[PDB]
Amino acid sequence: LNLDSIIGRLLEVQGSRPGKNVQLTENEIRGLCLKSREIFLSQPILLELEAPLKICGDIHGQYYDLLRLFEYGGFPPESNYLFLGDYVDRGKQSLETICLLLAYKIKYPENFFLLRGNHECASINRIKGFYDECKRRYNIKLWKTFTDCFNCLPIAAIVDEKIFCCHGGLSPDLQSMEQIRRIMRPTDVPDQGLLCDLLWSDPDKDVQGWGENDRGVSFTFGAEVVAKFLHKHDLDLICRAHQVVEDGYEFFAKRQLVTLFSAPNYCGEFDNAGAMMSVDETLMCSFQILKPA
Ligand SMILES: [Mn+2]
Ligand SMILES: [Mn+2]
Repeated sequence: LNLDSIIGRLLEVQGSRPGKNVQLTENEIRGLCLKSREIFLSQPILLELEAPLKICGDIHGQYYDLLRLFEYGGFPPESNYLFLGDYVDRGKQSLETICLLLAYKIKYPENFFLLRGNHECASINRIKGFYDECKRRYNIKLWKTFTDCFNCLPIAAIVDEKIFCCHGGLSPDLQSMEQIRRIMRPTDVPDQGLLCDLLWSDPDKDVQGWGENDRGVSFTFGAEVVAKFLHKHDLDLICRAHQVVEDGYEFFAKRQLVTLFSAPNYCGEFDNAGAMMSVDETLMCSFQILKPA
């Protein structure tokens, strides 16, 4: 697997008209999936990470915005990175997006990290775009290969014992971090339970305790649920993604939770910015922001 050739071709379109494809070979992408899958399984499902690092929310196949994020934040390994999931679907270039991310994971496995979003799940990305991209530009066997890889992604991360990170949010079934560590891989995303909630739940300002989620999956949780979680586990901040927010980032529960969304102008019918959170050595948070067009 010629990793540097793959990364070079993926980065070659920097400065091109947004939309220009990078078409790797089928064997190259299969190798990216197989090798990254091995690395994901070799690392904990609950990552224990160190600052400084940069944290990114949803990308949803907006490959040229991913390139802008790296241009702003420093291409790996000049900065350490944690991504919070939802790499595919909706956008036009899920394939270039996920291939660059997997290539950086293989090249910099201790300095580059990917969590699982609810779209890294076959039943979701069958309908929402990624299956169609694979069928058109490669074949469905490659889509299954991607699925096998997604099923091994880690689910959450803790930065310096203080910042808890996942795609969705908290769970009424999450009482101990050991519950996350005991989750076995590979796995699909179940329709209920701890793993589902970590990828699907949402914070809600108008909810007390746990409420019903409008997505039809998982729950909503209020500010008191966040405060109790931080106190019980001696944490300072929940960092999650999953929801479009106008500024690219949005604090919640007196800045005890932050939502990150890194795909600007989402789907075309969203005038949102995309944001990336910079976490310095003392865990102080700042933002780099792709303003809407
Ligand atoms: Mn999303
Ligand atoms: Mn999501």
